[PDB]
Amino acid sequence: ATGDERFYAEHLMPTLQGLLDPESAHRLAVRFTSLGLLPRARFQDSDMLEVRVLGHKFRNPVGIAAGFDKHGEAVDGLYKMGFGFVEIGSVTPKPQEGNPRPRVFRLPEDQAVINRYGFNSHGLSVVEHRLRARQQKQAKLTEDGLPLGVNLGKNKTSVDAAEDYAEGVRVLGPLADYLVVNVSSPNTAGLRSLQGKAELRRLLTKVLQERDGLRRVHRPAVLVKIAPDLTSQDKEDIASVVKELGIDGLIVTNTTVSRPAGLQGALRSETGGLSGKPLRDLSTQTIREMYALTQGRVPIIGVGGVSSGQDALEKIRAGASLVQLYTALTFWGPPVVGKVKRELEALLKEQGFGGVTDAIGADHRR
Ligand SMILES: Cc1cc2nc3c(=O)[nH]c(=O)nc-3n(C[C@H](O)[C@H](O)[C@H](O)COP(=O)(O)O)c2cc1C
Ligand SMILES: CC(C)=CCC/C(C)=C/CC/C(C)=C/Cc1c(O)c(Cl)c(C)c(C=O)c1O
Ligand SMILES: O=C(O)c1cc(=O)[nH]c(=O)[nH]1
Repeated sequence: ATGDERFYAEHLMPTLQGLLDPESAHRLAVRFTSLGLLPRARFQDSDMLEVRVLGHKFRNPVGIAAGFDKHGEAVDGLYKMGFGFVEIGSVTPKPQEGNPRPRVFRLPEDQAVINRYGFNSHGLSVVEHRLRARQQKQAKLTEDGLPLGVNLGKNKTSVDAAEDYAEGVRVLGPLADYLVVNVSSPNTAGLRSLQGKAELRRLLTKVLQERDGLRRVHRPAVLVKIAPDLTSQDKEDIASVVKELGIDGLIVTNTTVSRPAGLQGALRSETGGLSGKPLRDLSTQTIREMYALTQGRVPIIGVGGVSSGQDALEKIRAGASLVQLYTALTFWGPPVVGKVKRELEALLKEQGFGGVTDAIGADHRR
């Protein structure tokens, strides 16, 4: 509706993408966000958008997904952009470079991205100090309805995956409102095998024990982030383990290793995870499945191809309590956040929902 949305989407972003390679663009976006060089978002969040979940108030249900701010450099700039919550990461225990460049690719004709970053990470110690420098500022933000998530990965050469995640819980758990056990990156060999029943149960038991050993004020919720490429068996098993262990929530979904028929981008056959519009409905359907398998009792953060209020509401009605976006930001720029929120509010009113909370899982009750 606004002129700024139009200017960014039709002119500024496509022009700048024509000038800058994907990883240079990503780095500049992080820099510009971190320095607060963006104008403050003018959208005032209505009470209809507030969600209480995971032991926290969320001023609005639209978050920035993991992978944008991998190293916790731009958290305050992201809240300024109008995100209701920020997830940083993935962070690995030791610093690591990730894959050789180029490792990110735009598919403009599909409104999609393919990436194979491979968990490039400053490491736990660097991120720990970065978050400690603003820990009390974050405590106030959280109290004000603006929570922080930290997404944990594992190093390429580690000989004990569970210990990598445990180290992440110990080091960054005390600084996070929620932690994410990311077992769904398509870009680390053997990682997605940790989604299997026996491996997942053993990994999450260890993670939860570590979390429970933190002091009360420093004890985060623990969520598991899952792939969009799971078999029905895999999903049944994850739901079973989640309920057996009392895992606090799920993030649904990561990027897809599938390549849906109809992709037009020249770079469609690059190796990596596919994000954006072609992922959207695969993610929505995964949310729908996981909500049903967990009887609506396990909070879900829905992610994959959200670019509009309709996209957000579809995931909410399928069972998401909160949503995230990333790829839409890369195409449309900062005004997409306000756009999604304004559209979501309008649609909630049009469909007779009192607020976001009333719409969570609504399709299952039709
Ligand atoms: C360039 C890029 C880097 C990403 N890095 C991470 C990561 O480090 N950890 C993670 O859990 N997900 C990562 N993701 C996945 C996103 O968090 C999200 O699950 C996925 O992109 C679907 O959302 P979208 O379609 O709105 O981008 C990344 C995605 C992209 C496009
Ligand atoms: C996305 C954002 C906060 C933009 C602010 C305006 C700026 C500084 C734009 C210039 C850089 C640019 C064209 C970024 C778009 C872009 C990209 O084109 C791609 Cl490919 C990626 C992977 C990312 C990751 O964040 C990305 O942001
Ligand atoms: O670092 C990456 O390559 C990465 C991690 C992840 O979880 N998802 C993704 O698409 N890329």
